[PDB]
Amino acid sequence: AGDSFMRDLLKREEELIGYCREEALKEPAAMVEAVTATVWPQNAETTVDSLLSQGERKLKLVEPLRVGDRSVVFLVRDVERLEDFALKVFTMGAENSRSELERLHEATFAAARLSPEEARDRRRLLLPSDAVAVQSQPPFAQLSPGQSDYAVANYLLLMPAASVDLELLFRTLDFLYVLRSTEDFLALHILTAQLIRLAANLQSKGLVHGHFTPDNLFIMPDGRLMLGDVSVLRKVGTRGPASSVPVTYAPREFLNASTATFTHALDAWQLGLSIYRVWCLFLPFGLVTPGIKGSWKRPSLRVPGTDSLAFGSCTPLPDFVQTLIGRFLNFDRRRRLLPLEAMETPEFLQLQNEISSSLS
Amino acid sequence: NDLPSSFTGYFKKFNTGRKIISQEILNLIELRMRKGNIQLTNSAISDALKEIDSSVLNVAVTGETGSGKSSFINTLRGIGNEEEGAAKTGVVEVTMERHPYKHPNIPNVVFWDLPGIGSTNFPPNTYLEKMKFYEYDFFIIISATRFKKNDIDIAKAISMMKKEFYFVRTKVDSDITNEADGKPQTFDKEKVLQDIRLNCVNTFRENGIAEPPIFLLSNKNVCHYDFPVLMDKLISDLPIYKRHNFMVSLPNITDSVIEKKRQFLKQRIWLEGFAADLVNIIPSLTFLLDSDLETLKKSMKFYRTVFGVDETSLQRLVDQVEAMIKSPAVFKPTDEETIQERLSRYIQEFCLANGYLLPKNSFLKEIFYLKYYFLDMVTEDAKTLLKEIC
Ligand SMILES: Nc1nc2c(ncn2[C@@H]2O[C@H](COP(=O)(O)OP(=O)(O)O)[C@@H](O)[C@H]2O)c(=O)[nH]1
Ligand SMILES: Nc1ncnc2c1ncn2[C@@H]1O[C@H](COP(=O)(O)OP(=O)(O)O)[C@@H](O)[C@H]1O
Ligand SMILES: [Mg+2]
Repeated sequence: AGDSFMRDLLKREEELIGYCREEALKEPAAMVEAVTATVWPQNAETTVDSLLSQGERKLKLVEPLRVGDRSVVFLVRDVERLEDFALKVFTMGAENSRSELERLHEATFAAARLSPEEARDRRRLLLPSDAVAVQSQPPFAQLSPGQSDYAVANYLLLMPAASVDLELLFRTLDFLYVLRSTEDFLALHILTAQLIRLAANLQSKGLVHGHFTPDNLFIMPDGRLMLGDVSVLRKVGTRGPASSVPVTYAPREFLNASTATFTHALDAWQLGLSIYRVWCLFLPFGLVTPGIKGSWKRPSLRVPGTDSLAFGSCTPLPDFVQTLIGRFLNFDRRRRLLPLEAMETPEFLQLQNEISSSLS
Repeated sequence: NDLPSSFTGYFKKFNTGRKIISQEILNLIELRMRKGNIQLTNSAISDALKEIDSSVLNVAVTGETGSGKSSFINTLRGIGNEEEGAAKTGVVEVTMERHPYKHPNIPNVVFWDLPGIGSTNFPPNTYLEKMKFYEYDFFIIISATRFKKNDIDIAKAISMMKKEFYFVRTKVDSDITNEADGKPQTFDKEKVLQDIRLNCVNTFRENGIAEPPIFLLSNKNVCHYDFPVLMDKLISDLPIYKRHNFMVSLPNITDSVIEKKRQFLKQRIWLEGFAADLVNIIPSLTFLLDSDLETLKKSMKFYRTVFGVDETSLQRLVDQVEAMIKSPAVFKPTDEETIQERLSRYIQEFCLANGYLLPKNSFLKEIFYLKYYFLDMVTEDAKTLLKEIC
């Protein structure tokens, strides 16, 4: 902590974050309403059964939190447990076909082996608490009552609720840049160090993620930064579909075949992109960054464009941060700086020391 | 009560720092006057007015694409963003070349829209050289929303050269709107402005740059925030001889801008009157040659344009607008009185209120009391219309 600073900042800007959160629900209002009406058609509570060993629960809707490309995430309450959760609800594409959701379930709940309490108490990876199905309806298959244009699968994922995801934080700062005092700007230093340590955690476990993106990076109520989407975790060096990497977050070397080898350099690249966005809000290299002003429109690195790393339109940033970003964003994948090694560099040691000194 | 003393003494009635000629030139004129060679005195004055009129002002505006550079330039020229001659977004970044924009009424005042350094491949010092930093009277960094590394790299480079620049934070109206909408429970407009201003001051300090003049403003609401104080600061930094041309080019955004313009023009009339030489006859018993009458009509047209009550400005606001003010009617003929009769009436009003401005038995020529009267009339007209605008 570190974490304490970030916790206090979110509390200070709670009203603003809340405003921007609600603003982003406006465009997909139809989707949000249709999904809400499917899961809570009549009562404020829906009774659900665990697909694992957790038995039966009643989930009360508090409010919608966020919309994704294939989902809506709600804040819900298990009143009997006196516990709030994020509940992720999936729309049916096929992007979330029944088989894809069965596979997502198995990968998700296998990920701890790749111990649930321990991975939970270590607080780097955001693990789901449970997977549930609305009572008396087959799991995975479409949930009734079906609403037009928004079929919902009967498979609901229960997780700890983050305070904010980094994508929403960046969208919030792009609306009103609340960092003004010298102290305020420590937030960007802290997030830079936290992102590096998060990636280093993956490297130490010999795992690759490949979805290390702001919408999967979460500041928790205690200020801890965690990484979600645990189902994508793979052992380093394994092969898999390249399409599973978001295209704007894919290194150039990942855009050349349908199958790819998953390497630590992949996450090191994505780490560089996320640190760049901390200081810049938009992605580097002109890559399209939806929801952010100043973004250009380059669809991916295979489309010809500006390949030199430019910082001119960023918030002014320390030279040691610039250096680290530049090394994480080396186009030569074999020379690309990895995060464990990054933490030993003079640049990281300087970043750490000035944060500790500022917080002392 | 000798005439050279009366001449110099007029300028001492004006706010210090707010004169249109230096003490040096004023002392030169006071001296030639005491000599008594009227040609020599007339020349010194004519020369000073020549130096004032021929002064060119070059104003550089740099900043990120979309930061408000063209809007700023258009605002200072009193031109709409969609009107003819307006600077537009996108062009400089495309060409990566600076583009001049003359003030439509005072073509000696020139604004230069500079491409953002990010639109070029020049490092800070190379950018400043390629953009001819040393040729500008003012070098203004335009910045919207939040600091960019480019903004600071440019400023630091200027700081290193032991030179100076102005910093203008645009779009503060948008900052205030977003604070009010996003954080209504803690919203304080004054407090927001102060918070942003202090971020600007402190950001320069933290980068080892001497605190520059800093102005928070909105191109969409020119009569508010820091636009008038920016105008005051810019005039005050100029060499004395450049002040007149810039002052008269300023948009008539507040009463205070309008009134300061009047004060400057009163000093010009005083110089013009002494250059034309004083007479030994009261103006309330004189009349005007046709040459004088033409000079007067042209002086009225100039004052009207300077204060934005010329016919073209009225049309951009017609018989109903003219009817609101006095200046359009002055030269309209009537069977009721001649133009000589109307103008003598004006002298009576002026001189009854103000006196003859000189020691006994000495007078300015009638035309200069009339210029004073027209100047007062036009400035009131300017304020009257501004209130309708506002
Ligand atoms: N609300 C607000 N909008 C502004 C202000 N200044 C400029 N704009 C708008 O911001 C956009 C970019 O301004 P512009 O002058 O064209 O930027 P330039 O690229 O630096 O020339 C335009 O839509 C302007 O209308 C301001 O002070 N307040
Ligand atoms: N536990 C959680 N707490 C808060 N927000 C979450 C949580 N899980 C996901 N989100 C947010 O919900 C949105 C959708 O989640 P995501 O996993 O990206 O689904 P999709 O595959 O539909 O994009 C994202 O903005 C994400 O940050
Ligand atoms: Mg997602």
